[PDB]
Amino acid sequence: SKQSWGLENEALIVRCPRQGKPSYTVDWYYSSIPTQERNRVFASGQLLKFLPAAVADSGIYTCIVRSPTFNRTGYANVTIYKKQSDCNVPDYLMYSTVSGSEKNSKIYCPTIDLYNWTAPLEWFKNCQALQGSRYRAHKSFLVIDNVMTEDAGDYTCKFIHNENGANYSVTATRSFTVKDEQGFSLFPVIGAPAQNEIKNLTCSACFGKGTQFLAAVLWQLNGTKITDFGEPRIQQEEGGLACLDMVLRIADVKEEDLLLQYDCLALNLHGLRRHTVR
Amino acid sequence: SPITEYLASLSTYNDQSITFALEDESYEIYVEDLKKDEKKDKVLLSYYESQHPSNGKMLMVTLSPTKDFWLHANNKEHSVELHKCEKPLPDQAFFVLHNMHSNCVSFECKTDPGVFIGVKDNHLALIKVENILFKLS
Ligand SMILES: *[C@@H]1O[C@H](CO)[C@@H](O)[C@H](O)[C@H]1NC(C)=O
Ligand SMILES: *[C@@H]1O[C@H](CO)[C@@H](O)[C@H](O)[C@H]1NC(C)=O
Ligand SMILES: *[C@@H]1O[C@H](CO)[C@@H](O)[C@H](O)[C@H]1NC(C)=O
Repeated sequence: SKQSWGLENEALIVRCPRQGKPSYTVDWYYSSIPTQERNRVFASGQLLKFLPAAVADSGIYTCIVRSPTFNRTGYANVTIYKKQSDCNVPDYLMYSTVSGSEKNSKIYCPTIDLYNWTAPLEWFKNCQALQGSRYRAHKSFLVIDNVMTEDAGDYTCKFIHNENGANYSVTATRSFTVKDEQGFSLFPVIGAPAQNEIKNLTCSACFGKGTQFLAAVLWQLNGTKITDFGEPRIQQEEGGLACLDMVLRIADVKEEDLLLQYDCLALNLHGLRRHTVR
Repeated sequence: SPITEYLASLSTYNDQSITFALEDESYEIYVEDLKKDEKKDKVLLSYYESQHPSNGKMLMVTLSPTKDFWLHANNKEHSVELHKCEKPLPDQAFFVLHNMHSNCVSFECKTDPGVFIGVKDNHLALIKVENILFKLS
């Protein structure tokens, strides 16, 4: 059961929520639907098509996929709108997308996969057709190399879905956000310790320049986190440099503490680095 | 025995979100553009250490979409499936991580080489070898 939307005069294809194959066989219903070409609204396989969509067409359109070792069934909540000459696409179309300055350039045109398009498409930032050097559009996306914090805005792409040779107009809009700093990262590096003996202990490792999706330094004990007397116990901290640290704590030494490894670890998406103390 | 476990959003090269849906008996997995401010399905990546090297040893991971379910990789059928299995997790639940540019990752089957979770016809499937494209959040 998945929602879908679009304007009047525009083509809209809608995929059936429960998935399956060609030769698995799908049916659609409104409020028993044309399988090919009742000339405006009809359904080909998993794809409910509206050519073009009108507001009257809003409703729930249920669908059923049949194996027949099963009949899976799933619905499409659907709404079609009147363009308001606001010139500003209202907050309901698609979803926000970020980028670096020159550091990431790419805005994808939503839902385009659903449609049949052999052409180069048009982009518009807040009712202003893009052009020139800085904006260069290719395939299904838009590449902006110029990007400042100035390219924040709602980008809308128009393209054409062609059916039997009938051309229809489709558009989609989404917001674009510029990432303040885009930093790098590499395999983690443990400043402290080296492989070494102690006889209050600490581990610091360093993962890159930026702010990491995933960076963690953590203490393992005999290669597990959890074997316990009242101690060991683990504690953290935080400081264009990006590095993390974790401190062990042990108040009272005991004998067991001689045998088995105290393992500092730093991990990343790049992988894991471990050091051993004793 | 995972080393750490964190939630992250999943998304493709072209920025489609990978959503999960559990009809609680069977399921669906979507690769599709969401609506602004619609929250994204977060999945638990649990990170284990492969002896697969790097520079060192690179991680693998298992993804719980939710509440005691994981991503099982179906070999001959080139598919991703969802399983319950309280039991200690099997080899098709595991994926060697790979990292090229930032956050941009691909998942290779611990069991059978050169086969990655990837995307085909707007569905999630397995690929034998740019269509293995995942961002995290
Ligand atoms: C759906 O499949 C069932 C059982 O597999 C089949 O017998 C039936 O014809 C289908 N649904 C209906 C009521 O048409
Ligand atoms: C898709 O577009 C091609 C060329 O634009 C056209 O020839 C074809 O009929 C279309 N496919 C269908 C059947 O929708
Ligand atoms: C759109 O459809 C019309 C009708 O046949 C066709 O003549 C035209 O070339 C199509 N536009 C393009 C350039 O794809």
